Amino acid sequence: FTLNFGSLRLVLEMNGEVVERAEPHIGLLHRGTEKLIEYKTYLQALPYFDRLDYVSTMAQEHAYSLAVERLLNCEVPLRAQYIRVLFCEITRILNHLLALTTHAMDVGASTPFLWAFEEREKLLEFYERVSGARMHASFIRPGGVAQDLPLGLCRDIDSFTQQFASRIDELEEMLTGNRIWKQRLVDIGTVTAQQAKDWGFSGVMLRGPGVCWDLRRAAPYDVYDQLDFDVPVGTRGDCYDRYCIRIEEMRQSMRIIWQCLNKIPSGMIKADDRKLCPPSRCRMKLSMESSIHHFELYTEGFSVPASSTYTAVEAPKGEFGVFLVSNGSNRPYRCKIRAPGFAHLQGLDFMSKHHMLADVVTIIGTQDIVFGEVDR
Amino acid sequence: VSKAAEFVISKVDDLMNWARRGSIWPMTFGLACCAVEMMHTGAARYDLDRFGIIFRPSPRQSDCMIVAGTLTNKMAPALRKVYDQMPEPRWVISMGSCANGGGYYHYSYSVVRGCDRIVPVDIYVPGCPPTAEALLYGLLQLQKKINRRKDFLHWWTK
Amino acid sequence: KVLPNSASVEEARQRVFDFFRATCRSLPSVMEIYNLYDVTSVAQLRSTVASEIRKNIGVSDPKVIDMLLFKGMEELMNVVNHSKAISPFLKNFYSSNYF
Amino acid sequence: GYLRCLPDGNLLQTKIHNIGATLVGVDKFGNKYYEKLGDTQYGRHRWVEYAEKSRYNASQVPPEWHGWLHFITDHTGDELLLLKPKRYGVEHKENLSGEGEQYIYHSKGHALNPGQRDWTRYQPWES
Amino acid sequence: DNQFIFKYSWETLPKKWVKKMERSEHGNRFDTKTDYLFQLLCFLKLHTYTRVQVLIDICGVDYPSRKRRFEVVYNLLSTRYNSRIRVQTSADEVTRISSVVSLFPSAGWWEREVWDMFGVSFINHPDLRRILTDYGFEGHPLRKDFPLSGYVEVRYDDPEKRVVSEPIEMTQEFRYFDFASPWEQ
Amino acid sequence: TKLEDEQREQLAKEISKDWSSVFERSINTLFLTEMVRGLMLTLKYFFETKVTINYPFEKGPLSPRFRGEHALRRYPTGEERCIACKLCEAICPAQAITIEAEEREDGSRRTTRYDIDMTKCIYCGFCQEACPVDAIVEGPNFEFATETHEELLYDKEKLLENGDRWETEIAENLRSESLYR
Amino acid sequence: TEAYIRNKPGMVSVKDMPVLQDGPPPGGFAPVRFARRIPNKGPSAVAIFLAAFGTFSWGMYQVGQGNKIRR
Amino acid sequence: KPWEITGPCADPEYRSAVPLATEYRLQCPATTKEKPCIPNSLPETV
Amino acid sequence: IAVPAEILGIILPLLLGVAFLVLAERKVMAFVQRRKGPDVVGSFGLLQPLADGLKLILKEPISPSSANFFLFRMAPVATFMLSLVAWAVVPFDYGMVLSDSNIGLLYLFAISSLGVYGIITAGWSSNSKYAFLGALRSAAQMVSYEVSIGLILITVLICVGSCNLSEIVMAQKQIWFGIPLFPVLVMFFISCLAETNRAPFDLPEAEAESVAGYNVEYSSMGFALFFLGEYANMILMSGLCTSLSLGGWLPILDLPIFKRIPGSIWFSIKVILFLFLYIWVRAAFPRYRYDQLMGLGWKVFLPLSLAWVVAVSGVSVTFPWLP
Ligand code: SF4
Ligand code: SF4
Ligand code: SF4
Repeated sequence: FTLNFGSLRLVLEMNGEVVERAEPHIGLLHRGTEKLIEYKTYLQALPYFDRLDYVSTMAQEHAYSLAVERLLNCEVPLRAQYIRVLFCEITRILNHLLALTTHAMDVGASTPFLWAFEEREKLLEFYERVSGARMHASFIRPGGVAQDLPLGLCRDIDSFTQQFASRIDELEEMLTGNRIWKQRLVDIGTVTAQQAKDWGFSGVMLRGPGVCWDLRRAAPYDVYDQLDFDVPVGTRGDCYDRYCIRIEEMRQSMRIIWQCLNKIPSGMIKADDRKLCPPSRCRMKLSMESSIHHFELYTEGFSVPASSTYTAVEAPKGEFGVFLVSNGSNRPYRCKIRAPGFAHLQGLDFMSKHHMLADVVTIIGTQDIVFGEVDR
Repeated sequence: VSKAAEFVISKVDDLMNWARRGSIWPMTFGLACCAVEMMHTGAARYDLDRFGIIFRPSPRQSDCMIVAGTLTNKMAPALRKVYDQMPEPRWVISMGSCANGGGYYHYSYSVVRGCDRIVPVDIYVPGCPPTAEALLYGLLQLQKKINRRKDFLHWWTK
Repeated sequence: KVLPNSASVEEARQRVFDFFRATCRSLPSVMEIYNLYDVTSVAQLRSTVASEIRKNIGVSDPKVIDMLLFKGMEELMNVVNHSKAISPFLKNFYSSNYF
Repeated sequence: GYLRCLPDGNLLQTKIHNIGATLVGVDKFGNKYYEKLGDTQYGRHRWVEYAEKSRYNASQVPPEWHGWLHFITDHTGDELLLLKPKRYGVEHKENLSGEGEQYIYHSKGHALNPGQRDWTRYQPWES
Repeated sequence: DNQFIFKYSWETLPKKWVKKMERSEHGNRFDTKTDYLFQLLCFLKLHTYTRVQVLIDICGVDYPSRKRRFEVVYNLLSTRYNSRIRVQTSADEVTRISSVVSLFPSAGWWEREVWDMFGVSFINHPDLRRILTDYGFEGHPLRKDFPLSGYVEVRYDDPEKRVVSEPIEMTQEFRYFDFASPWEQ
Repeated sequence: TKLEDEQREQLAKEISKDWSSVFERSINTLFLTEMVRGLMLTLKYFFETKVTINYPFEKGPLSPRFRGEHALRRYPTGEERCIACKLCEAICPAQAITIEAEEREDGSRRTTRYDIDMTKCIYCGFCQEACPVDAIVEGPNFEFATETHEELLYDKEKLLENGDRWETEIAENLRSESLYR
Repeated sequence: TEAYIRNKPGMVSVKDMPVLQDGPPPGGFAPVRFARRIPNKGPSAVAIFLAAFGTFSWGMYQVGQGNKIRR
Repeated sequence: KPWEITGPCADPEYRSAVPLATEYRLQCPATTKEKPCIPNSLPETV
Repeated sequence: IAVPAEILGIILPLLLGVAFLVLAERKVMAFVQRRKGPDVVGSFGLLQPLADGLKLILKEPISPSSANFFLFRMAPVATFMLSLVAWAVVPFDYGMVLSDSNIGLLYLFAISSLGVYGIITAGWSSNSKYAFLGALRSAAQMVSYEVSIGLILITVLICVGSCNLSEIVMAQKQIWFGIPLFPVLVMFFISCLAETNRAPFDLPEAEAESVAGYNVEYSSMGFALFFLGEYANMILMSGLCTSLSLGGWLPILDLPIFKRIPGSIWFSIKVILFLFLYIWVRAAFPRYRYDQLMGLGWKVFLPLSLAWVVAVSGVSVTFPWLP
């Protein structure tokens, strides 16, 4: 018999409480993001990437800026690269915390939710101090960043890193090793590496089986090749090993954050050329050419050479890719948005096969489907 | 119509408004990317349980619908169906810009230009996303709005 | 299941017949889906479907025929899933300038 | 205002928090701004008592004290009042937004506006 | 970088279907015919030294000027040899191209998305229903000729006690700003 | 499943090396040691201090570079700071700003109409950073929830009065951030 | 001009311009203990089992004495 | 206290979650004791 | 006469205690989760239950029209009756009983047995089949864990010759039975946790999860009555736990400073500790799947309860330790 659930719509074929098959209906959050991006300039299209995969905000900005710089060939300063890495790892910590605690609530554990939200509130305070708003902060731009770090941010992040090491130990002690948690997670929605490769899994969902492949090491798109962090893999891909991988990724994100704080350089925050990066307020108010370039960059945009490329980054969900096709104009001709939730939600069908309803919700929580990015 | 019956009616209305204000049971309609900020509002810092707000998953037991996120043409019938099941004393809080006037996807197919076209919304919470501070401000504004409901007086003077 | 493009007019005609059969068999379900029994006239609905097929005869490309049949089957699935004397010139003239 | 604590419970929390606090300032609307350092967590070392116990609102904080209360600035409201601009400016007004049609903001084309302006961008012949 | 298996493919792949190749730092590109795309992807997926066994995604691009307006692009990855490859073809509105669901099971939803957005139908898809847009959607939104705001909009009709769909009558029309500079070329 | 069975047998042999280990494992699984530890941590957090913000009287920390409510400023003399350069809606990604202008009586370039939709603004600060004269600024105010969409549809007079009301805090934030520019 | 914006009272060349940005203090912060430290200092399995068994035995003896008194 | 018997609380290197107001965020961002100076170009390209 | 007065004085304070119990659950869970519970409706949220009840009363009802109107309406009535009549026997001190039945234990067991009918009829009378399936699941879980609870009652009945709770406590005078039978007390606590669908084993309250529940269709007062019945059962089984394994109205060590306390205060304090344990376990642990909890009830607690029955009987029969 068919059982319907109604922004997650899902129809399940059941025989004896055992899930024979599950079919999701996803379009409930379709918003025409690609069409709007085609209709808008690159800078005006950056907030669309802010909105996509909203739990991990600045990862999408990083991917979009990397694609634009690849199509544009502009050098980003070392300080901008380091602060981008720092905030990408902060974003990874935020997304992992939210995913783990929403999964725990769906399982039934309610209390770690608010502790991890206290941590997330600290991180969103970091976002709000460095940029405009707590969420959807258009901070990462092509060629660099919007603004420099406010003073004291590094010290506050160091204090947060220490207290957050304590918090991760705390959460792991409560959740890991619990008999109920183990019975909920182990041997639930297992995926072989061949199955993951066939269904196009990425990130934790792909390293859970143990393919032993990470994007930050295969194609280092930042100072990542100078940060000597660790990449955990799962012995037998299932919910428990994916959860442990997420915990280890939080720890390694803290490690990378400390390294970036320690070896952050002193310099500029964006690309040197004013044809591609807007000049400062003082420069545009004092210099004739700077005023011209500010006016042109805020009415028109930088005209990227006509080319097509696919740039992918290791978003906390997985591999987030943007396929940009240009025509030499100030607006992107085509922008395809490959999110690491579209493939995982396909994987739901075979993952939650011969399982039960609680196993289905556990698998959904483990895959961490954010519907904005799957409905891009 | 008198001055003592009016005082008694005012006291009864004040008691009713106090009860309805202190026992708001909103239901999340958590699409897009105001729902994460809503969960932040429900977190430890800007806690909602203090004021009486507790999220009821069943629309039949909920008091006011808080629509947070983008309303899609594919989801608007579901929103209306869920709204129709709510009890007659009911309110709507439209959080963000998508649910107010379409927000950042106003000029887009399959996007409802604000939840006002589907359900009668009482209070809009501007922001994108509105700070959890601002959403709790909107909930307090809902309390203030339902703090001036003279239901007993209106029933008496009919 | 989707099939390759029809390579012959006879194959396109057979596919059109199969689609018309599917519509006719799925007609009584639409009865309970929509509940317009007062003025439905199931025979009239069949006549209207035949009239649509007959007004779509000017097409001669088998690819266009197959695409039209695919869209018609999609529309059938949607309907099953319940998703809804002063001459012509003077009336438009009195209505608005843009006509 | 202490009798409001029994049916408020939130003013009760504020009064409990004003045990060891120091009154750092007061505004012209009556709001009393308190600071409390020492063994206090970061998020709860500055606050306000609105001096309107019945219907205190979150929008009653003037812009002069808004930043200090929200931890934007270390400057108290007195310095910002000293730095308040001249030759223009309006007094702080709360977010009424429902206290009356004569109080709320109306567009120039809204029927509730005292003066409603037509919008056609052409002048008819007007015989 | 990592242009190893691309060159090895061009050395070993049959030359019948390689319509054109592009060696770029933005991504190595193969453009072929729609008849031989399935065979080409089967060769790449199964060969021991070009093991692109994971399909990153399938995209569509609209080119109204060309005779075959639609361009179907396949981004694939080889984790064993650590390199990305791109294989694309050209399809028009009516012609159906081969489906690669059998090779890569993940291709089903991306192919449904391509159908939804452009109208390029696939030959051997297990199902090809719309995935992203509203139920009963009439057009293909990602076509260039498709208007940005669409053709219809929804609202609540009180007499019908349901949400009805009506032709668009939106206020504050989209303002297209022509920023293009005549000296950009 | 034969491989699974033999793996299970091998693991059972591995973790049953001696009677001490098997007895310890059985006692741990029977007496709920992990549950007791979780209860102890829960009790510690019950007895620890809370982080609730006490909303109406205590408000969360912010930054001078906060994107709250759109507003329009003025020069110290009193004239409108906003020339009609129309860089607002040229960069506004959501197209929430509509502006019309004409020459004033004394020949100055001023806007005769300037409205912003707060239901369409995404609160991104593109206009406030594209302003050549620092005329439009996204003010620190964010508690401006309205009961009506028409109220949320702002115009030039409302933006100007917001700027006049919040001029001092906006000026302080603008100084602090013009340092960071 | 960059020199005009970042002018120094007594600088001669465009180099050595004043600069002050967010960064580490001299010393480069402190280690933050990325790893986890969970100490298991609870009672041993044999100890709690012996405690439970002795408690059960002595409690049954006390139950017998109380039943005798009540009888 | 019962929670120091075992678990993370028993660890001597355990850090409290709540940050003190006197040590977490000393200077508000809009009032910093030292004035910033952010470079915008290399000295060569001036 | 005086019997209706006593019955009213038992019933109304029980409802007040249930209201303040849900308030205390909110407060304790919030304090666990580093936040503060209801504090804005009255001082420390003491008026929050009153505001909630008044709102529920003032909410306009809706009629599902399920062709089973009588059975739909009377199921929460049935469970409320069952909870109250179960509370009609529990003692509070020496002589504070309405019905001093010599078979008090079996009376409570029977009342617990009757408790499944309200939920079963609520699930059946609802139009939706999801509610019916959830009601069946909850009924089966209560069945299994009530079998376990009955075995624990048999253990206690082996320990104490009589069958009435007052004489049970009078036997508890010596050692409280919790010192001899702490594992039995733990198993009884988990069994009563699963009996009332509270803490782990929380199927009906997992509404955000796919299992849904039997209260989805119910209107304001139906849901309120079901909630009141569940929480009254929670307090009832906390009282059962303290009367069975903590001595009820008995002080510690029988010191004369401890005897100044009336004893009803002692019973209330023990019930409060058990309710705090209820909220503690609910807040601190995740929840079990339906199959997992059913297998655990039928394979872990039933054999252990039978083994403990046998062990206690063997210990008591062998030695002269028999009443
Ligand atoms: S209003 Fe802004 S924050 Fe809210 S859902 Fe829309 S895009 Fe996201
Ligand atoms: S902040 Fe952004 S969305 Fe709002 S008016 Fe300015 S440019 Fe437009
Ligand atoms: S950018 Fe500044 S000066 Fe230009 S229109 Fe906007 S507010 Fe006015």
